[PDB]
Amino acid sequence: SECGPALFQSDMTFKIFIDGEVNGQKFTIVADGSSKFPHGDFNVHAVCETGKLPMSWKPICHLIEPFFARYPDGISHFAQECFPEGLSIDRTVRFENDGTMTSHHTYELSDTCVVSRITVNCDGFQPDGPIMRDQLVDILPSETHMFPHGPNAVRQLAFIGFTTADGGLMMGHLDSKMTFNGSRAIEIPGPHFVTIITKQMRDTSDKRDHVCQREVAHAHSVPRITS
Amino acid sequence: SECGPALFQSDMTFKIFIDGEVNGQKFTIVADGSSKFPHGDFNVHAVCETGKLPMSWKPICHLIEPFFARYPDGISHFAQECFPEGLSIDRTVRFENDGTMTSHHTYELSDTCVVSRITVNCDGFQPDGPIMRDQLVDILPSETHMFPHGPNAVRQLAFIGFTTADGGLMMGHLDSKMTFNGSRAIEIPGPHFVTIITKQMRDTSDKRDHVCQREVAHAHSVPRITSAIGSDQ
Repeated sequence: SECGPALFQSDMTFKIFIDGEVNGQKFTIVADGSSKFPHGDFNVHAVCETGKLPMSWKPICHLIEPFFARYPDGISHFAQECFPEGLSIDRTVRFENDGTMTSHHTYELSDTCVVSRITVNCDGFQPDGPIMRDQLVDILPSETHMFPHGPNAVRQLAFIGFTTADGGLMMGHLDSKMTFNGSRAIEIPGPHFVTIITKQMRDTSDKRDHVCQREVAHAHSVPRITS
Repeated sequence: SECGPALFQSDMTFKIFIDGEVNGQKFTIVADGSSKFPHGDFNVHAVCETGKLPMSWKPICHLIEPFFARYPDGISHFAQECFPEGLSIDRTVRFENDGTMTSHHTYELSDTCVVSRITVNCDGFQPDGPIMRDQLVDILPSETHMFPHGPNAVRQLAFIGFTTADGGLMMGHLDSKMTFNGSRAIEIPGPHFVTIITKQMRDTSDKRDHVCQREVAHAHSVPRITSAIGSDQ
């Protein structure tokens, strides 16, 4: 009644604080955005606070809101079920022939705004590769795969791909776990998919290092077949 | 001058010979099946010729026909394009907390029958885990991801999941390269997806160790989004 989805029936906002490093160099991001009900198509503005981000903004796409994915009736929406107590996320994305980003995320809801703090360590990145040299152009869509992971968690597996300036491709491997903070016995959804489409663009309003990003996310399932 | 999808406009059949080992134990499988036009929903019957298969049939699912996936107009069908010259597959499926299968596949078309030979090494498997103990029940659907891979290849990435006998899960990681065995310049499709749904049942006619398997496979794409609702770019 006033937990889970019931708390996502109106328009909402969110705010994010990221504390990071890449190959030793530190950085800080703050961001804010919003999601109109019925959700699933939303936007975020982000800025680097410490000056110029020392790596492509593109791999940050997934740090700058699973509870704003839209779920149809018939599939339990774990990330929305986690409230009001909140949730955490532990995530690794490993880039082929390049480095790995490991992040930890906390989410709290107050009123109609969800606040996140994230620490991320980006290590082993190649100084000459497209990430450190800012040569990533588009973000490919993903059909991310979701699985139940014990009584209090769900796991997300994905292939996250980026096109490059010379017309090629860089592949990332995402493995992510969402854990409910409370003791309450929420419904763990069974195996399903979440389709995620993303478009990041530089905001040349300010002379600050800042980007706008839009996301469409929608969960679905696939039927069995008989013999 | 007959090639690619032109060669797939009728009902077809296929035959597979698999030469495998799992943890040093050699085995042999032979399969056959058919696919009716317009393809995308098709069957196979397989049998272990060396007696009793020493592992679960479940992970053999993807060894026992990409060219029978159904593609919509607007997405080039790489596996069909590779004919008449033929198709090779190199593939690895690594299972979490368990072993890795490494396969080499070669496919050739004679008439309306696609013949294939596969070699597969299944190594590092756990003798007490659910593959070696035959405790896998269902095959989860996958939203496989396809990508261009140079001028003569495509790469498939997937997660292949199985349910177990006590109601849990076993996850596999699949990485597969399809290569065209010819020199003509064929179209390499852009990123897209192939949904695959699979159902395997033991066939309990006769004493021989065999299974029946049905697969539904369809390609789809996902569109781009513009920077806001109602714009363009």
